[PDB]
Amino acid sequence: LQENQKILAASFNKAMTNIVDAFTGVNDAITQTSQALQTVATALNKIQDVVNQQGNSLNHLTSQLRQNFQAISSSIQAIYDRLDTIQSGGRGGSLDQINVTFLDLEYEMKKLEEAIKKLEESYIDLKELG
Amino acid sequence: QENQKILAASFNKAMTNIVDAFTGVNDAITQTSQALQTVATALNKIQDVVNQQGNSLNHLTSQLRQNFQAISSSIQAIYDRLDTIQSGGRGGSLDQINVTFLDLEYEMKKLEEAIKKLEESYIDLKELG
Amino acid sequence: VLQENQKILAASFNKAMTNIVDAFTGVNDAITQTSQALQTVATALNKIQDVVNQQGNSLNHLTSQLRQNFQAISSSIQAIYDRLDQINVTFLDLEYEMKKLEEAIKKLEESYIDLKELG
Ligand SMILES: [Cl-]
Ligand SMILES: [Cl-]
Repeated sequence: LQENQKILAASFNKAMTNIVDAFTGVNDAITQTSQALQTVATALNKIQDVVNQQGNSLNHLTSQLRQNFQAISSSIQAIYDRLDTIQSGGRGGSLDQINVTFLDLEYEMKKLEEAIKKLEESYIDLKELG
Repeated sequence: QENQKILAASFNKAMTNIVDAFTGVNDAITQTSQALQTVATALNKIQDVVNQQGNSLNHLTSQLRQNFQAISSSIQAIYDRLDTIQSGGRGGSLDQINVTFLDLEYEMKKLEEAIKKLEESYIDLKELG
Repeated sequence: VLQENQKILAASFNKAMTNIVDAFTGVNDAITQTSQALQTVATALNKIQDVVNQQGNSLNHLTSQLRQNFQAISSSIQAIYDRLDQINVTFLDLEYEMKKLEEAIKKLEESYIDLKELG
């Protein structure tokens, strides 16, 4: 019976070493998942920056265009007034609003940072275990 | 008998710690899943804004083309009235702009499938302890 | 008495081992699916960059044509009268992020539990 107890003790100790190895892997997975998610966060911030920049450029361009056409139309009409013509000199002078939208990922970036933090609180305490 | 009770004690201690470690795993699965779902929403919003901006751009160029045509016609009519060899027909056109759109439908489907399978992987803590 | 307790201990150990290998099997599936999810996000980010940079190019090409049309129109008007801003398009470059993301995915896939060693 003494032998049998030595065997069970041998099994238990071998199993623990493997279980510690397994949980070490798990900690590596958590670390790498966290890193990956942090990289995705960065990419998302960079996307918003460029997308919002492009929206601002579009808005500013449209504003300038509207002024250009207004000035041009004013000039053309004044020329027409001088020429005594029945033809219309008041076309091409205006620009409709084009509905430029913007990206705000504030809520999403915040939740993503939050999950990253809580993920990093999931690490197994291996020293306690093994 | 003495050796047995120390062994049973080791086993119970190990089980407590193992169940605790798997609890950490389940939390990690939950937070990974939450993170991916949040990324999914961000991707959807990015697509909406990118496609809106492509529509705004097409809509702008469309109006611009009409404005340049009307302006060019007026200038040509003035040149015709003035009896001039100088060209009144320049600045009247816009070349095609080539606006493209984003379609993440396939990616969104695969991401959802991966999130659902992730959430099938929880450890049954009650079975274990 | 003593043998009876020893059988219960062996039984407890085997049952726990069975449950532990099943649990780590789940862990491996979680690793697989997290990896898949991240590769899918990666593809999405590449497609976003493509469409964003194309739209930036279109905007530049447009602005270029516009400056020329306005110069021509301005010349025409001035000639009739005689007879009588920089748009900063930025571009998205995720190359560093894509490289780090790929590194994390590869290393995550190096964390699989060896179920055979455990079992
Ligand atoms: Cl994970
Ligand atoms: Cl055990």
